[PDB]
Amino acid sequence: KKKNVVVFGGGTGLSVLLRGLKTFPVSITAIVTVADDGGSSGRLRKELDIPPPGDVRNVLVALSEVEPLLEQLFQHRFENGNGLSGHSLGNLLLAGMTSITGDFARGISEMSKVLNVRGKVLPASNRSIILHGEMEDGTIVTGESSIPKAGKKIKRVFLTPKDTKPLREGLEAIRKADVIVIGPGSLYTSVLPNLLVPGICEAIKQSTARKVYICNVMTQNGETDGYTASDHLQAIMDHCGVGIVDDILVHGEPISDTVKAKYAKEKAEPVIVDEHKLKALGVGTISDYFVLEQDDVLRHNASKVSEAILE
Amino acid sequence: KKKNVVVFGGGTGLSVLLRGLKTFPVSITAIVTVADDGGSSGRLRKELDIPPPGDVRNVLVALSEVEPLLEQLFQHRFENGNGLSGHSLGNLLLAGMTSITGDFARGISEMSKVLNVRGKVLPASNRSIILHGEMEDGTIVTGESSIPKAGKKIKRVFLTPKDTKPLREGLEAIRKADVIVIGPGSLYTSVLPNLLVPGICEAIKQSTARKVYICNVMTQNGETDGYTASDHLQAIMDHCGVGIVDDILVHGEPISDTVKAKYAKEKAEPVIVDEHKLKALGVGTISDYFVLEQDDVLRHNASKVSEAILE
Repeated sequence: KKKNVVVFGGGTGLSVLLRGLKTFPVSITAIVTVADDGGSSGRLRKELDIPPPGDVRNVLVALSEVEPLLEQLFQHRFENGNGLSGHSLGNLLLAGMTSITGDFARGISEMSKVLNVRGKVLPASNRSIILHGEMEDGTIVTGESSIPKAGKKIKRVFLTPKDTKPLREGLEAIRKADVIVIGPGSLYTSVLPNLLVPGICEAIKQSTARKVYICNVMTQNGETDGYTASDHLQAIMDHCGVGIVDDILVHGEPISDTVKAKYAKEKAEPVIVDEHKLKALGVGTISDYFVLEQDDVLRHNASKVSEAILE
Repeated sequence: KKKNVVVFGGGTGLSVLLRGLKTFPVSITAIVTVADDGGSSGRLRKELDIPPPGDVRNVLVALSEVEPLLEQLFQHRFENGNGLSGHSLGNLLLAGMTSITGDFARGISEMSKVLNVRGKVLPASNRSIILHGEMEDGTIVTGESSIPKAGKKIKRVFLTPKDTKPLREGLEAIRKADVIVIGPGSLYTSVLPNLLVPGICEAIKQSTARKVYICNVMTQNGETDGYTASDHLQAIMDHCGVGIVDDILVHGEPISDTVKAKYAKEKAEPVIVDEHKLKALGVGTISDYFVLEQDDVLRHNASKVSEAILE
């Protein structure tokens, strides 16, 4: 009752949860990855020299409290203009804000006020980060969006520049935290590039807060093929060490044959839950029906999940 | 008792005046031109198929009431992107809004609320307009921005499509107006293409309101070379007819040799005030010191001007 929550995640999965988690009596601090280099965000960091804003844009909208009209405007994506075509008005909005203030965090902060955000959203770092991936067979793929495309098995990921630093408010928030949520989002392309910022795993270990890891429901082609729940947990323990996760929240129910097939048409399978290996890794298991279909697509159901992670 | 004022102007001059006029005890309605095809606006109307927002953006920011920080964001102009470079964030914001509403006017309406606009801003038309100039040598030059670039003399400008229509709010505001203001803005590329919208000139003649025409201080290369004050008035009557202007407002003091010189390097000379030709045309003349040097460039000083047009 009146808990401080920090969420390390990325992608659509994180916005879904955030749109729900905010109606609970919890103070949210969402630290967003700044390593993506795909799509609009990718072009923007290259031609504008700023951190990719895409993920922050979506976290921002999810926690926003404004008219639908304005929310659509912020989410507007241009269809034509070739050079403008593909960009998200919210991305360009954020890009312009960080130019003026010359500080990405500060820009995100100013946008929060505009969007009337309940809480705080911080970038994992105030400068661009590059995601690199070492494959099972030693091959190195550089670039967040290129890793999955390599079609190989990921062995380990790492950030660059090595001297990358998190925001003070970041470490600060992890301290005051009552609960730390690892995820939801891609294991290697969103959750780890967040956690891997220098000082974060460490800061999290020291925190006395309860750490809940929202494990993926589906696998991802070229990233987590064949992974079970423990395979995910393992990868995190390997990159961050023990005491980074206390309980792992999983979807322990079946997935419809229909949804299962739509994903299958994408080399994505349900993430099997090995209750035993999980208990072996020393973490508790929060298992329940934690998802819901949305036109043959699975989303987390923020209400249920938020309730769970809040004990 | 708020006095209702309607303003037909364009460009920087319109923004400058508005910024000051809004502080007086009046209710403003600014009908903005949508015939411009140059720069960022030209690019947008071409690839996004919407009316040019630039001129509207400057009126929106001018009558707005937000924090300086937001006001800059709106006025932010991207420097790189080579497909994004040149574009104004405020133009794109307006473009995005109009895409969502499918209505330029409505889009503008929504942005007013966002920007807390003190008054009503309306586009001359809800669809794009093309400006054409009939030169002295019978030739025709199409496109607002190619006209001055022709290096010839303008005999007359006209609009396309012929079936272009104003907004009902426009005819309405003119009816209810206590004062109608023609200008400031370029005679042939800002004011006339605005007035020339079907129904506008007529609606004005029928209006029993006071009609003040703010004449240009400087001439413009390729548009009004060598034009005197009366040459300007003449063009307006020759296009809209009599009963369109009651009094002409002109800067009757000298301009500094310093300003004069800078403008000279642009083929821009001061507009000589022919007291007699102005009288022969049957309009009163308000002559005072209505300008001020702003970094050697000439602006208007809305206070002094607003005070005059309000009698």
